[PDB]
Amino acid sequence: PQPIRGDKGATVKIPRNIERDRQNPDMLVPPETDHGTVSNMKFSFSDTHNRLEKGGYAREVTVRELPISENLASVNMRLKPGAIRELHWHKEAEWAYMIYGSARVTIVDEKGRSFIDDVGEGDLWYFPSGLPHSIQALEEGAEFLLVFDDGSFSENSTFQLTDWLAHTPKEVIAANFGVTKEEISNLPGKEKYIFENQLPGSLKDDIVEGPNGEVPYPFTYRLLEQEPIESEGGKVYIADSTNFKVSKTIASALVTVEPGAMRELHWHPNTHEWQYYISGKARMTVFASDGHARTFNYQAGDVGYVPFAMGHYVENIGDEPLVFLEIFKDDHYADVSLNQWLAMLPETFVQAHLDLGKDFTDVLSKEKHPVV
Amino acid sequence: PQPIRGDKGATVKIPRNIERDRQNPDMLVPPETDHGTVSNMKFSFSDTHNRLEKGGYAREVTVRELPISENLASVNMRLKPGAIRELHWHKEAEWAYMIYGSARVTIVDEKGRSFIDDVGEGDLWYFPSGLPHSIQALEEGAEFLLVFDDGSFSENSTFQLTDWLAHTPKEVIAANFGVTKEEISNLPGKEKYIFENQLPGSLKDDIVEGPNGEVPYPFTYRLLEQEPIESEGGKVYIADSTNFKVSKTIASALVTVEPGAMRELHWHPNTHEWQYYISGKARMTVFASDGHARTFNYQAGDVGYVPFAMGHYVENIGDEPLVFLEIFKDDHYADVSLNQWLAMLPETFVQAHLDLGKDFTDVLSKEKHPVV
Amino acid sequence: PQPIRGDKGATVKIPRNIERDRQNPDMLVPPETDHGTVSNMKFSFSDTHNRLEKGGYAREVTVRELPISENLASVNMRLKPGAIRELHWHKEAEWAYMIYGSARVTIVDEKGRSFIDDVGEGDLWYFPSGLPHSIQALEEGAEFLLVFDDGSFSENSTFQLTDWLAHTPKEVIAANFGVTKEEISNLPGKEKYIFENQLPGSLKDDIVEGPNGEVPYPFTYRLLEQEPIESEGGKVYIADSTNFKVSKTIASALVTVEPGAMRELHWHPNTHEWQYYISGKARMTVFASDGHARTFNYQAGDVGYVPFAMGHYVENIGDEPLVFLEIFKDDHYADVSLNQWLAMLPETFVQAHLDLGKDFTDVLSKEKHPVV
Amino acid sequence: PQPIRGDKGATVKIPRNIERDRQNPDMLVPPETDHGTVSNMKFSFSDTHNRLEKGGYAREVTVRELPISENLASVNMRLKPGAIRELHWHKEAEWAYMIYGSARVTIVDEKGRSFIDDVGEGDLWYFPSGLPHSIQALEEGAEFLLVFDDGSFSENSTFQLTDWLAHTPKEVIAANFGVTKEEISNLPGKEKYIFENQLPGSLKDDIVEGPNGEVPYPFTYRLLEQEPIESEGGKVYIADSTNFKVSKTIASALVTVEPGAMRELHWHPNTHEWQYYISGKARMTVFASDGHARTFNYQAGDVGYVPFAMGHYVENIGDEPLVFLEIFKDDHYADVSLNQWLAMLPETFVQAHLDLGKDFTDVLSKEKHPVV
Amino acid sequence: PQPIRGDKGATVKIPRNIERDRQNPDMLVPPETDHGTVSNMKFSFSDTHNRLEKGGYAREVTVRELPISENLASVNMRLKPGAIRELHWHKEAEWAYMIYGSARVTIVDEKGRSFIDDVGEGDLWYFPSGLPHSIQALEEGAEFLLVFDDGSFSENSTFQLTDWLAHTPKEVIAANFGVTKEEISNLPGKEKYIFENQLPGSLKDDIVEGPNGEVPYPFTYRLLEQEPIESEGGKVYIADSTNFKVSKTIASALVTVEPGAMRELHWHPNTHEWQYYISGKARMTVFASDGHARTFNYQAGDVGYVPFAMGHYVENIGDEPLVFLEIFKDDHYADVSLNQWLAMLPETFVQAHLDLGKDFTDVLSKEKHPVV
Ligand SMILES: [Mg+2]
Ligand SMILES: [Mg+2]
Ligand SMILES: [Mg+2]
Ligand SMILES: [Mg+2]
Ligand SMILES: [Mg+2]
Ligand SMILES: [Mn+2]
Ligand SMILES: [Mn+2]
Ligand SMILES: [Mn+2]
Ligand SMILES: [Mn+2]
Ligand SMILES: [Mn+2]
Ligand SMILES: [Mn+2]
Ligand SMILES: [Mn+2]
Ligand SMILES: [Mn+2]
Ligand SMILES: [Mn+2]
Ligand SMILES: [Mn+2]
Repeated sequence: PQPIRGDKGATVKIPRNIERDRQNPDMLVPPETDHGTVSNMKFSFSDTHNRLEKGGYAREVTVRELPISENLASVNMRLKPGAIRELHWHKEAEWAYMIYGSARVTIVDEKGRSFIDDVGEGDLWYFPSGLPHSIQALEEGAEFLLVFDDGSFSENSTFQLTDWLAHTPKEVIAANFGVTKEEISNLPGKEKYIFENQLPGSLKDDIVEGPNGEVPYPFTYRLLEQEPIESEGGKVYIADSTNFKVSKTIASALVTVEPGAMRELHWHPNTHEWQYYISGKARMTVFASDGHARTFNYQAGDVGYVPFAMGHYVENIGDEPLVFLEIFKDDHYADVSLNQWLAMLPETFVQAHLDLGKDFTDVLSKEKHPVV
Repeated sequence: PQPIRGDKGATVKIPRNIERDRQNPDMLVPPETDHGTVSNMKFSFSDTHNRLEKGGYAREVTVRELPISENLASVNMRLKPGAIRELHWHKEAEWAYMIYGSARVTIVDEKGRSFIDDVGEGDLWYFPSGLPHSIQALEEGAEFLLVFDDGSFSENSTFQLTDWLAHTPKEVIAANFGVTKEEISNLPGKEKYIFENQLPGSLKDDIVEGPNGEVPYPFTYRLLEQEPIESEGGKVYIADSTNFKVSKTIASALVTVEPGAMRELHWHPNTHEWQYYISGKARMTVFASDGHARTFNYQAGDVGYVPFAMGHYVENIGDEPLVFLEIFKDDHYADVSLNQWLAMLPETFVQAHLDLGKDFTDVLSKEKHPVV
Repeated sequence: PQPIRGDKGATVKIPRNIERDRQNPDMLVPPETDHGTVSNMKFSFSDTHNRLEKGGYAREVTVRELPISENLASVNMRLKPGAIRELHWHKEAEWAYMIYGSARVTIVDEKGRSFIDDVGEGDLWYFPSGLPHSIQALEEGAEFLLVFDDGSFSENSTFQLTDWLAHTPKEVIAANFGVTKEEISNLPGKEKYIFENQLPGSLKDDIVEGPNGEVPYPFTYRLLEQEPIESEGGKVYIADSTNFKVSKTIASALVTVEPGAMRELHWHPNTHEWQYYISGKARMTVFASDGHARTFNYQAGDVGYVPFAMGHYVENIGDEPLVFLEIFKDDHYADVSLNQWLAMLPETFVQAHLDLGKDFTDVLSKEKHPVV
Repeated sequence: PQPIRGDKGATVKIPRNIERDRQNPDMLVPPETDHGTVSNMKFSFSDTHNRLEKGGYAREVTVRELPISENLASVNMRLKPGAIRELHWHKEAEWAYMIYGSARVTIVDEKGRSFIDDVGEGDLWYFPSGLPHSIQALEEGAEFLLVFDDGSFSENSTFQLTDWLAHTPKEVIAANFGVTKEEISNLPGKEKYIFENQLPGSLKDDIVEGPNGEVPYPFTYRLLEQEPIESEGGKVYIADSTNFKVSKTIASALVTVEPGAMRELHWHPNTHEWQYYISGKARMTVFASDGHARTFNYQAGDVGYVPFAMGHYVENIGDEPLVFLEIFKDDHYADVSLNQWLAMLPETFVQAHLDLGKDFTDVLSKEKHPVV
Repeated sequence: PQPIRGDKGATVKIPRNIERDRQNPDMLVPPETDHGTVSNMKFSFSDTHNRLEKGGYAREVTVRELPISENLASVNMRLKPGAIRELHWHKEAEWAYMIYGSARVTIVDEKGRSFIDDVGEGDLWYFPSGLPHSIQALEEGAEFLLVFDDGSFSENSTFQLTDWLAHTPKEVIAANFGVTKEEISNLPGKEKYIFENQLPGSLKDDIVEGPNGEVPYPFTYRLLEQEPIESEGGKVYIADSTNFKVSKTIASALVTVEPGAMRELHWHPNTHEWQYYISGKARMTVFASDGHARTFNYQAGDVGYVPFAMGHYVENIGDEPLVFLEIFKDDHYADVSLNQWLAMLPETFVQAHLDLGKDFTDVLSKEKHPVV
């Protein structure tokens, strides 16, 4: 491929990265309508350092990789069968989508109430800021996407159980539990983070009863069980604080776009959009106002972003279904459809704006169809 | 006039701006009680670039003009009869006061519900952040004041319908609506922003029905219809989220001060005050604590400001009524009256503070009178 | 006047400031070539609080008034005959231009060397940061413009001799000078700042001799004595560290533009330009790149500004000479003339850019003429 | 490939980007010695929007793409034979390396002196901040790397000749040059930026003589002409203000590493290092102190970065020569070699640190060999 | 002691820290002349965490302890006989004063030149930013004060030789030196930082010769050898870039104040002052302008600070000599003496300011006496 469009552009004369150019057709040769300076809105997990441990791995995309995303960061984590992501907590709230396999999670709230449940493919979980939790993969192992509500998420964000104890005077730990220093001499000298372990037993046998009672709302959500908004070119499954009650700082939508379809032109009136492409290939043009617009290409891995209120669409440019997540740091999901907007205004008023006739306004729909 | 007060000051010996000096009597010759460094709290729309278009004009006062106002910015917009302010949206919430004429506004929410209504002199509107809207002047044309809840409001804040389409691939727009590229070949090549148009028909004929239903709360408010707080020297009309339900981020008050009257000494316990002087002439001293105070003069145009909790008053120093707006970025209006405050404390306690006797405390009023 | 240009704009329908509109013709009705958001680049001293004292006055324009000017601030100071601006020092370096009258200044450096000299109309002075100084007007009194190299210049910037002593334990002052507390009981209880005083004697009688020797370089400069760059429409007097040796952080130019003349199109490749209009009326368009440009009007007082590298010109739009100062926070003055630039390139190359012929390139001049 | 190292890691179970994983072997499977949070230090030009114009193209990597690089930004520009990069200037200083072809550049300084010269493969140029310049490709066309000394470099950074004129009142331009508005009616309505043009004639015929004289120092530099530091595994060509006199804010080094060789372990005691990989494949581990280190892979395009003082090396992991540029925002190039450092200390002292014997210290070299 | 001064103040009624109150007499009962908000200018090393290692200890006072000191940080380091502070480097320049004992230091510059020397009590050293160095105590051990030119100095500031190697792939280290992985298998697994070691031999036997030659300027300085400025109440030894050539970013002064004496009233016209009290007890009032002043007490340890240009003095309030260091981040030491300043001005002019007569001006001295 060459960066040539009509009589514009020229062949590349210096050493280049042909593989990446092939993955970014609309960047090497952008639409003629693209214009102006626009921040980078794309980053691949494959371009990140992968932390390998006995039991799995973890790689992250943060504000240090994608500057525009100051409010959200993400981790792609993998766990082998039975492997455990060590009991820990962090300042940020955590949202997750199980892409592959299944896992058991635990969480205890500030009132001493515990919640333990199994999460399968298509399920989610949300852990409020500061509440301690753990993850243990089941027999198929597990691979999932985690999203934290602070783009600066890093190493100083997570507190591990064994790391805390390893940095607390032995005499203090002993006094705290009413045991002798000798009784805790075998405590780990360093954190585990992720470690291999035998598969757990049935969920029912793990449930712990307590004098504090059951938690008010579940920390897991079966996203694929509910009826999705079904459009002609695909479907959308939404989970925000209105249905997944505990998910107060993260609103999400799983979008599936069939080949030849596209997430329609729209924008969000509430906040920024963070994206993760699960599968397929796409292109999206972000309209930043004042004659500024830039097109980006995305595929599998890839993290995407759409700053607050910017116009956009997500077109499937491949032969397989396009599947991606739309994440928002807010208590609700909300969007304004260009089509629906115009459909709900006087026909002659819209015609006056677009310099088009009734033949165009007649195609407008008062019903919102997310994917066309 | 000369900057002389008693035995202080001297005549100006260098070339000067006599017209402005005459407009700022209390600045050329401040009260003896003024003291210390205080930020500028005054700026005139006449000192701003006026964007002229076919159909009207627009000029703005932002943080780039008045640094102290970081949370609120304003636009003075004028539309000729029938002229349209192009369908658009922005990140900021928008509040408006119709000073002259009338106009029809449209807005569609995130649920596809439309609201269309006519706004006359004395009426307001509030458009939540991100919701698309438009304005079209009626037969008398229109001139109004807009206030946005971000002082950095600028060009990158507003998204125009035609600008978005002009920067979106034709093939994508075609696919989005299910039409051919040929069918949309006449779309504008550049945004319109403000454009001339024939006067619209009756409001009832513009109302659009939809499967989404009517909006929960109106986006317009008839401020002058309600009973105002009537004092001896004037009146105050308040509109905040308690009565104008949708106006969640903007609280406002239209204040009228008769000649020889003044908005009493008070302060706001909730947030900063942004002001716009509709008509008349005034002076206000802002008390910034720790022996700091500065007096400013204001007239017609002029934007004013009072940082959070600073003491102030607004005195009419002209022969005509003084009319101005007090704007706050909050869900409610609130003020503490110096008079009422002291009136509600033990008489001897107040006397102990002021070194004054019963003759003074006897004049205190337990009832709040905004304008005296 | 009305904000109308051809078929654009409309009459003002709301209460307005006609006097200011008349002063800003090119703002009420900007050139058709103006476009885009540009920060405010104009502010009048008449719009500032004037601090009146026994002996004179002082008013300032800082970053709190003109946000764009973060690196430079200014004070318009007036002193009656014999009046003294109290011995003091500040963190910022200070540059001054004597507009009216004359004054005697004193300064002692870090090596204990003193410099005392008289400054008349057209003369300058520069006091390095932290070096203590004073100003005392002579028989005609004095009014001058001071420029400090920090836009945040304020009250916490200046240290007064008597204020320091008033806030130092009496026993410490006594010990410091080897006197008794009784001997210094008459020290002022508060600072003086500016105070009336008898006219001083001849300069020669004030000169103080010392064991430290004479200062290496003078702190005053007779700007009008040197030969100015004389152009067809005016003249320019430049004073920077290359000729006024001590003026290391301030470069300046006094520009005079005859009626019908203009400071040519140019830009500065080194830093921002701060302006003060001494007399006359002008207009200037600042070109901010990427299709952004805004025109401003200026007269007498007025402070102006041109951010680093932005294109500009200053046209006299009055019947009297236009006189203004161009100030830069740098050790040298430098500008690039549009005319000279093009004149120094191959004729056909320039023609290829402008789509103009030899008739245009023939008028280009290889010699720089600041005012045409 | 799979993210597995010994008994750590696991196979990827979700959809992935195999092509990128293959390009980042040391990221999918990092060295066991990597540890801790480290910012991203790699970004590919292929992952950027390419601006196509009639005559060539331009793509950039800025702080908006690579956050860690706050002080330097880069543009990969391509010009067809005879094509011109429009006369312009910017706030940032500009440094360039001609990778392919040749071009003629022009520049006029603040004293009206012009410099015109041809630049071939391996040559450089440096244009001080604010000085106007242009580039015109010769018969082979040209493709080069530009580096600007501000990571925020963007659209508001560059001022185009025709854009300035298009936004200046016609009457002002006419008055500025002493011509009629009619004489300049054909001036472009919009900027050109990059435009096709006939090849220029011989350099000698373009040289323009002037009354200001010749520039003091050349703005171009023949890097490959000088003798490079020749090591066993490659060579280094350095150009900083000590040899390329005008290049005051950019120090550079062209490094060639033969297969099986590596840029030795070292660090820079002066400032951050910005890198551009011209050809080949490499890996580099950046040591960030306090047990933090991360390895990155690089190839052709790719921009790299090494924050100030961090330890690093650049190993050729391919079969072809590795060629890259090391850029520093400083007036000189400087590095400290780990080998040379230890070689210049008492042998027993070094042994005491490393717990190694004379067999190791005997291999240390007092001579610096950049590439081994 | 009780916070009572005349009829002001009262006894403390709640649990208190009597020991600290006794150490801060002028804080529990400030001078009547103190007034206004002033930042904290005092912090004790005894109030910091002490890092203990085999061979010594190290504690620091940074911007995290003393916020006002943003440009300078300090470490109090102790080394046992023969103990070594591991070979390392950092981004900050380092200055040191040997309080007790002696030590041998090494440093190699960017040109491969080594400098090795012994430092005794009263001696200094300065290591430019990024240059690698080490410290090894001699037979008496050593304790010294280090000052770094960045208040944010922390763990991410220092790079250790063994830490770098421990985080570099073994195969890369092997290739870098031309040895086998087996030959370096004994390299430390973790950094040493500070470690015990046998005392070194004579300095002459450690000197390493090289093909690069001797360093241009010494990195150590014998402060107590030069003649100090001798005043009536004490002496001052100054070391800045004018005499200790390499010390470009740190200017210093060792001040000794006899009982009953005081560092006179003065200020610094160049930059902030950072202080370390070696021995004795003192009090200092810092005058911050605009009627703001606060008094602080200091003793042994204690770090002090005086923001740029603020007036101050340092009075010995004990029976033993007061010894402290005055540090400045600049290439020279400079101060303005209140006494000398007034002594160098016309007598009647000074009298006009202070409302004092000839009896006072007669005591002024044209010679600067730092300690009176
Ligand atoms: Mg466009
Ligand atoms: Mg007062
Ligand atoms: Mg334009
Ligand atoms: Mg480690
Ligand atoms: Mg006081
Ligand atoms: Mn977690
Ligand atoms: Mn979206
Ligand atoms: Mn709007
Ligand atoms: Mn109020
Ligand atoms: Mn001064
Ligand atoms: Mn200029
Ligand atoms: Mn350029
Ligand atoms: Mn390097
Ligand atoms: Mn060190
Ligand atoms: Mn001092």
